[PDB]
Amino acid sequence: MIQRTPKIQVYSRHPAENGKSNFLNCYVSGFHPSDIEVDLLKNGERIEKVEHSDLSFSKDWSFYLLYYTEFTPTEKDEYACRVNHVTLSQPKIVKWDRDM
Amino acid sequence: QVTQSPEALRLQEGESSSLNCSYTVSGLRGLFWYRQDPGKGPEFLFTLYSAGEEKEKERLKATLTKKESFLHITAPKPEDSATYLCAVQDLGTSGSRLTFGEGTQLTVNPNIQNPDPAVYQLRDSKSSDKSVCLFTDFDSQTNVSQSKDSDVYITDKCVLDMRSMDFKSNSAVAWSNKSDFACANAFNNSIIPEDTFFPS
Amino acid sequence: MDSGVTQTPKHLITATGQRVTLRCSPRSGDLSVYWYQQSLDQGLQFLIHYYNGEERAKGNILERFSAQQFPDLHSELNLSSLELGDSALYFCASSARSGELFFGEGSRLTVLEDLKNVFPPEVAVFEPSEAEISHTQKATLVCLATGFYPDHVELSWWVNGKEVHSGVCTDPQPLKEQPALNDSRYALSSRLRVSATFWQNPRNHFRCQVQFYGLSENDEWTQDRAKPVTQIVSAEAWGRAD
Amino acid sequence: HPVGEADYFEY
Amino acid sequence: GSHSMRYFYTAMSRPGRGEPRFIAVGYVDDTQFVRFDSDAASPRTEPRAPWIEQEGPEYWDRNTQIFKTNTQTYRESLRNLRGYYNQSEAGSHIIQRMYGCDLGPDGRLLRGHDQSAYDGKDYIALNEDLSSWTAADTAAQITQRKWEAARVAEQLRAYLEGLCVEWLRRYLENGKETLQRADPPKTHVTHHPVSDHEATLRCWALGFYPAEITLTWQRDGEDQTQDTELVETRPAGDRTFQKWAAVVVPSGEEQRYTCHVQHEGLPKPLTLRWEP
Repeated sequence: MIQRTPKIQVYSRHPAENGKSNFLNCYVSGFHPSDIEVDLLKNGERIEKVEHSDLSFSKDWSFYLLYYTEFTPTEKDEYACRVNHVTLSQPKIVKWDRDM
Repeated sequence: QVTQSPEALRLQEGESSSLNCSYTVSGLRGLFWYRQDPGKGPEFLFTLYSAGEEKEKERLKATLTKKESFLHITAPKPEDSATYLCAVQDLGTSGSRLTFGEGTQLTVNPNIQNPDPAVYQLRDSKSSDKSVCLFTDFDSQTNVSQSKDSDVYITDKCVLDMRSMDFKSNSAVAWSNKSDFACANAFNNSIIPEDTFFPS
Repeated sequence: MDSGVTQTPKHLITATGQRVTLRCSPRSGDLSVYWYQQSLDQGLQFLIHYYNGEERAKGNILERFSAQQFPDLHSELNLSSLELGDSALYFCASSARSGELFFGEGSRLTVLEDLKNVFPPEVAVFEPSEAEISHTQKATLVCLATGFYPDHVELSWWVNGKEVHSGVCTDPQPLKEQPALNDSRYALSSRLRVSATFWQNPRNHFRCQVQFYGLSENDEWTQDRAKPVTQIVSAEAWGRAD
Repeated sequence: HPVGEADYFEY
Repeated sequence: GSHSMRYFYTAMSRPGRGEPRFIAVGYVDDTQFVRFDSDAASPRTEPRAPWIEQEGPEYWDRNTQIFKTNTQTYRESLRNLRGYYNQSEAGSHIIQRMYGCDLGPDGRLLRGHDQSAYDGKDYIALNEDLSSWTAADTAAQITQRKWEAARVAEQLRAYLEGLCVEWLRRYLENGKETLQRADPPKTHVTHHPVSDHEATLRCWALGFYPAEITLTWQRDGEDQTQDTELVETRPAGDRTFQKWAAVVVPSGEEQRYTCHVQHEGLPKPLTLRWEP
C-alpha cells in the first residue's frame, strides 16, 4: 500500500514526420508519494527548458503529470525520458520510438 | 445580503402577522431566527436549511423558500414584543459566520379588559412635599401626547402585568419641577377619555 | 434565556482618544469566538472570528480595533483611539459543532467628548394615592430616576428584600430633561402596582433600586463634587394601613 | 465553485 | 451529454515540523480550470482555462479565502491523523480529497461525491445517499463522529445539489464549444513484424476528447482480452487524448482480427481492420 512506482510513456503529440515540428511528451502516472523527477533527453543528453502540467491525482489516488517540449524528429536523433522516484533504485530511462 | 421587512411592526394583541426576511447568498448554509429583547443579546429561535422546511414553537412558525424566510406570529401577546433578527450562513464562505438583517422591531398593543381611566396625585415617601401625576387604567386606543413645555416631563404609556390576578393596566407619569402644576391639567395636551376619573 | 457565553464588562463609559478592552468566554465546549458590533439604527456587523486560539476570518474591523483568542479560549477585543461613533453594543458569539451561533449579553460602550458631564441619578419613590386605593382596590408606587448622564441605568423593584417583576413596568427609554441640549441629562420612571391590602400592611417594605454605570474608579476627577462612579441609588417606602 | 468548510470540519 | 465537476485537494506535511502545503485543483470533465498553491508569500487562486477568466474579482477572492482557510485547518487535520495512527513528527504524510457533482444528459444531478484518502488509501467517503459515511477503519470512525456532530454530510449535500450544479452549468455554457464538443478519435491499424510469433497489430486512437474510451481486439468476432496489450490513456498536450491496443498475430491471418473503438464522439462502435 505504502508506495507506488511510476508508469511511463514517451510519445509525440502528432504522428512523427521527419521534417515537421512537434511536441515530445513524457507522461508519468500511477505513483505515490507525489515527489518525482522527470527529464527529456536528446541523444542521451538533457534537454534544457521543459514545461510540465500541474500535478493532480487519479481515482485510485495515484499522482500523474505531463512533461512536454517542442522538437523536430529526424531519422538520426535519439529521444528518451528519464525518471526518478523514491521507489526506484536508479533513474528509469525509457526510449522514444514513434511506433508506440 | 439580508433584508428584513417591515422595519417596525405595530400589532394589536391577537392580530397575526408574518415577518419577511429576504436573502441573497451564493449557497444557503443555514437561515437563522433570533429574538432580542431591549438590553439583551440575540436569543436562538430557529434554524432552517432547505426550501420547504418548517419549524414551529408555540406562537412562532418559521418557513423557508429559495428567496426568503417568513416568521409567522399567530395571535401575538404583549410578551411577544421584541426585535426579531434574521441571519444567514453561506456555503461559499468558510467558518460559521452570520450575516444579519436589520431586524423587525415588534410591539404588540395589549387588549384592555375593563378600562377605568383616572389621573391620581402621588406623593414622595421621604419627603419634602414632592409629587407626581399618574394617568392610569386607560384603554388600548388612548395615547399620551408630549408636552411642549420644557419644565413638564411626561412619559410614554406603559403596561403593567399583575399576572397573579389576570389584570393588565396602562399608565403614564407626569411631573413638573415648579409652578401651578395640578394633575387635573397634567395630561392636557392628550386626547383624554371623556369618562376619565378626576378625584378632588 | 442566557446562552452560556459570558461577556464583561456589561457597561463601559469612557472619553474620546482612550482605549478599552472587552472580554468574552465562549460556551463550555465551544472553541470559536465571533465578535459583532451593533451601532444605533444599524444591525449586527461581523468584525472578527477565532477558532481554538487562532484568527480565522476578518470582517470590516478597523485597524485601531484588535483582538485575540487565548489558550483559555476566552477572547479580548481592544478598541483604541476611541471616537464618538464607537458608541455601540459589542456582541460576541461562540459557535457549536452543529453550526449555531450563541450570543453573549453584550458590552455597551459609550464614548463621550469628556467626562465632566457625567451624573448619577437621584431617585425618589412616590406613594399610592388614597384615591386610587379607594377607587380600584389597587395601589401604584412610582419610582423616578432623575438628572443622570449618560444613559446607563438598570432600575429594579425590591419588595421585602426580594426583586419583583409582576405588576411592574418601567419606561422603555429615558426622557431627555433638556431635549435641545446635546448632553442632556435623563429621567426614567417605573411603576409597581400591588393590591390595596398589600400596601395596607405596615410590615410590607418597598424599595426602588437604580444601578448607575459611570466612571470606573480609575478615571481622573478634578471637579469639586463627588466622582460619579458606578453606583446604586435607592429610595424606599413602608406600607400604611390607616 | 468550491465548497466552504464550516467550523469544526477537521478530520 | 454527461458532465462533471471535481475539486482535488492535497494537504501534505513536510519533514521536521515545517508548514504543510495545501494544493487545490478544479476540473470540468478532463479540463483543469483553477489552481491554488499555499506555498508562496501571497497565494492566490489562478485560472487554468480561458473560459474562467471572465469571472470577476469577488469569485476569485471567495476561492482564495476557502483555500487559505483550508491551508490552516488541513494542518490540524494532519496532526489529528498522525495521532490516530501513532505516527511521529518526521513524518511526511498526505491527505487527499476529491469531491463534486455529476450531471446527466438532461443537466440534472446524477450523483455527488466526497472522498478522502490518507497516505494514498481510502479513509472516509460520503455515501451515494449523500447523508451517511463509509469509514475504512476505527481512525476514520473517529473522523466520522466529528463530521456527524458537525453535520458535514448535510452541508455537503446542500452544496452538491445546488451550488455545485449551478456553477457547473455556468462553466459548461461559458466554456461550450470546448467542453460541450466531443472530438471523435482518429483511428488506424499499424503492422510491425517481429518474426518470432510473427507480427504486431497495433490499433491507434488519437486526438479524442473526452478521455473515456474503449479499445478491444476481436479474433473471429471474439474479445481477446488476455493477450491484448493496453496502454494507459494519455494526454496529447493540446487537450485531446491518445490510446492504443496491440496484439501479436501469426502473420497472414491479420484479416480475422478486428479493432473496436467506443467513444462519446462516435454514434456507434467502429470496427477496424489492417489496411494493406
